[PDB]
Amino acid sequence: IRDLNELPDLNVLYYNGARLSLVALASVNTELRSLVLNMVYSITEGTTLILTLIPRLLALGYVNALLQMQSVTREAAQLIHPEAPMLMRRLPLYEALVAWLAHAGQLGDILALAPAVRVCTFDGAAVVQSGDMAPVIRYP
Amino acid sequence: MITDCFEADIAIPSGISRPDAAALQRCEGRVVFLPTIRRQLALADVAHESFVSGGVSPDTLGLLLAYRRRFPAVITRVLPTRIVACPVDLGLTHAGTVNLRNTSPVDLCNGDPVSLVPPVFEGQATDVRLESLDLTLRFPVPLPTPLAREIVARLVARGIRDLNDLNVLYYNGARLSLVADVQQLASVNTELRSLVLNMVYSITEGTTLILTLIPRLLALSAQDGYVNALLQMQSVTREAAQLIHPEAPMLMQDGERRLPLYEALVAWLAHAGQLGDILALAPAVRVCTFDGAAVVQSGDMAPVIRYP
Amino acid sequence: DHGQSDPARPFAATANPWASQRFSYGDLLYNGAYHLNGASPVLSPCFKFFTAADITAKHRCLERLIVETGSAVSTATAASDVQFKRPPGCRELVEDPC
Amino acid sequence: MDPYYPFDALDVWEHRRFIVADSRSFITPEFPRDFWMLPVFNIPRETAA
Amino acid sequence: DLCQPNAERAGALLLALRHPTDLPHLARHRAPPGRQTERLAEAWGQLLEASALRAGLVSFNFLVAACAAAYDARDAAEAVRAHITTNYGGTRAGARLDRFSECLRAMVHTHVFPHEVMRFFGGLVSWVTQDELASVTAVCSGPQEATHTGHPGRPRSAVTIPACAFVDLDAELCLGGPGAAFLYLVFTYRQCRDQELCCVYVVKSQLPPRGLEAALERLFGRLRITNCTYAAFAELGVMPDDSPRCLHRTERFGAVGVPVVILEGVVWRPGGWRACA
Amino acid sequence: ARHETGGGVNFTLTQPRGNVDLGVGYTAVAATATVRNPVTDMGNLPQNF
Amino acid sequence: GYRYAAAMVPTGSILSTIEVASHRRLFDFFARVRSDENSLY
Repeated sequence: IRDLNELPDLNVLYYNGARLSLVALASVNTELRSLVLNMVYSITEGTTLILTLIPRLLALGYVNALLQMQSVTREAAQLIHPEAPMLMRRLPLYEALVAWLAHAGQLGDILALAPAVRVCTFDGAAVVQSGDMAPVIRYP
Repeated sequence: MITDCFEADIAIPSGISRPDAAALQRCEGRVVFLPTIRRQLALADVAHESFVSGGVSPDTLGLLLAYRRRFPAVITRVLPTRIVACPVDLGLTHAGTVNLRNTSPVDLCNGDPVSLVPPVFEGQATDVRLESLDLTLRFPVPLPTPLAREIVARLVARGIRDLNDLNVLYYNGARLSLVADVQQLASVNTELRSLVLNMVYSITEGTTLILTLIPRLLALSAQDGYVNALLQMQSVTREAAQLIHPEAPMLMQDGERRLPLYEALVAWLAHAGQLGDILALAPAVRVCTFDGAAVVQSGDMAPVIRYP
Repeated sequence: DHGQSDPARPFAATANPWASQRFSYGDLLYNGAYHLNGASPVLSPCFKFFTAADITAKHRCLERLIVETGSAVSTATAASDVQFKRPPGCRELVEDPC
Repeated sequence: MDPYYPFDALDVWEHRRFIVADSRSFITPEFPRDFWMLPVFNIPRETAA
Repeated sequence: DLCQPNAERAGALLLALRHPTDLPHLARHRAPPGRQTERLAEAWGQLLEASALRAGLVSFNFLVAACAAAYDARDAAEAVRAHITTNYGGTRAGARLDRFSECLRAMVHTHVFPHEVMRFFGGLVSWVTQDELASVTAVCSGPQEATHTGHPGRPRSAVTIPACAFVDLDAELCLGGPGAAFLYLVFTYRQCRDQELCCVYVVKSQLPPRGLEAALERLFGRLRITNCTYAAFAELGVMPDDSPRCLHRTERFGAVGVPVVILEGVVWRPGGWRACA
Repeated sequence: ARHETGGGVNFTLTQPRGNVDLGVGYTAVAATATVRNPVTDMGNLPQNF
Repeated sequence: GYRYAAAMVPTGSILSTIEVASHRRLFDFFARVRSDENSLY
């Protein structure tokens, strides 16, 4: 996202006291660009349906008092901080939640990265290093 | 076997006319919701009479919400005295291969997960009624999950219109519409509450860094055919940037030691990526036919592997 | 106790004031109790001289003490590059006069 | 005459044994405030003067 | 250092840990602005200097007394603390207790949460100790009661949990219907300015894991108002009985009797964690 | 004890035993004869705190 | 607590039959076994 206008850090990860280098880059930024165009899009049509529906209803019963008290300096401040550099025929406001939930539930299956494999080592090392082989089960 | 299967047994009552007995043997692989994981139950606990609330029958949008408070079990063999069913939530079989049945008008592909849905379609609400026992049975409909995410997305969105068409789908070139029906306003308020809690929690201080990049997108969807095919004809961001020029706060509170965008993505996945599972129920089942084909057609059995 | 003689060489109380006495210069550094250099992996040889906890702990049986100082467990390691305090896991039986 | 507050109200669940970060509340009587009279000090009939 | 398979008998939970040197760097980034990033680097640094008086292990009964200052009856939360300072291998484990709980109270403040570190390891079947270390054997998947314990004189082992962490949900909601019962680990968080508590609970229920967070809204919405994650749970295993069976005895951990809930016939199936911001 | 890994199958064998030392008083002596390579170079390496 | 190996050869037999849990107060050591427990062996 930061190449689409980076950071001093975020090229560095630590795991098991060991350093990772995500840089090792011009191909990678072209490679993963289609996730970026879907992650940028799914938030922008996400956070503009909220911004166009909370001022639409503020439903009066208990949903009104529960929301803005929980959105007190959390979203109601963030609404007017967005609506400072924003604003408030017929807009197709209800036909887009269908198109948004279908897209947002589509990336949830992708970016979940479900584990297919668990590791129950027996008579061996608790840590399997790079290049070595690890015993693999997933069923009890 | 106790850990491998778990053969939950619905007992059939005594007085059954042989037509109503021959109806249940036609329900070999169906989906049956259990309230507990007892090994001894009765059809009265399964059927629609156990499903109805106090005084009020639930509509289709509430019929989802009392599925996810139960245990989906697949019938495996209908004996003359009882019904054997295996719950999905524990573990499917020894070898892990259960035969379902497409009650849907929609075929499946291999590797499609299977989310199940009430009889929402038109000309489809088929309830096997046992007149000798006075029991109807709502057998739900297995679907490929991008239909089951869109079918639940049509029912919530129609419910907000009644707080002040949409009922037409397409899937593999087949036009299919679902039943337009009156909705209980008590049930729609639960779905309405689950949006506002889950969408606001996905908003973080890093999201306003992202909303500055909206005029980049409309500058970019005029160049890529990919992004021009991405936004939509019916998008909102194309309208909320031609009226709106956003800008960010230029410096952040301790913005160097912490990552403002990275926490926005993680918070977004935990609330908006999850959101398709919060409204509907989970796809705990997929299709891996061994040697037949890529596609199991409608009305035909499909083998099943456990699926997270 | 520096109001007393020295069991080794009784006619004096100590060879150094700067070391012997509690809160001397030395004990401030090398008492494992104060836990000063505990960070660094490098062995500190004198750690067993100034550490008050150890000596007070050991029993006084001579029949017993002998048998153990054949099997005593070294504080150092022989796989070290420079020299190291022993990793918590490993053990080497090394007979200690000291 | 309503005192100023930043927040309206909230709905929170609290278990008995697991209470953490304890707090306290405020007490109002059980009779209607029409029976809770305005404060009065009787000035004595005469002054030491 | 931290766990003792010697003092704790066969049939307790075990919780594995990550590597400890990633802790002082990840606190510098995940912390919200206005909190002390250099608290976890010094609180953990005074436990390596307290346990010397490396992905190790922490057993379950050791962890109860550290979070004992945030449990209500508190009579049996102090009974857990009684047998730890007197029976665990290590000089002043109670000094480690007020340090490892200070490590735990440094977890929540520095935003590196303790549920992201604790990993379920199996239940105790046998353990072989030595100087400074032990070879712990466990059951990462399967039932409990029929394991080759190692001693063919006693090839049995039952699961024991102290009564401050054991929370039913069938009696509290009048759910008297029989059926198979599930087991869950539950953490509670409490984010306040230098008033932070920890609690470890082991919840038994007949509920689906999809139908669990509503119950965490019901009991643990109290800390939700003060807190935006407030709970973090994980599956533990299944009681396969149509009538799940519990017992309530006071076993003797050395010379101290602690009220211990006995679970019977547990089939271990692990799972993952969950956040609820 | 049969516990399979790596596609293989492991057989671990164990023979439990016991030892009592039935001598009273010292029954064994260990004398040190010679000296091989002194391991640590006897150097001058100062310490850094 | 109770020696089973002596039960394989009883001294005499109990001729009266009553649900025993009622009189639990009367006994030093008492146990109910549903079918079989793994301790017997």
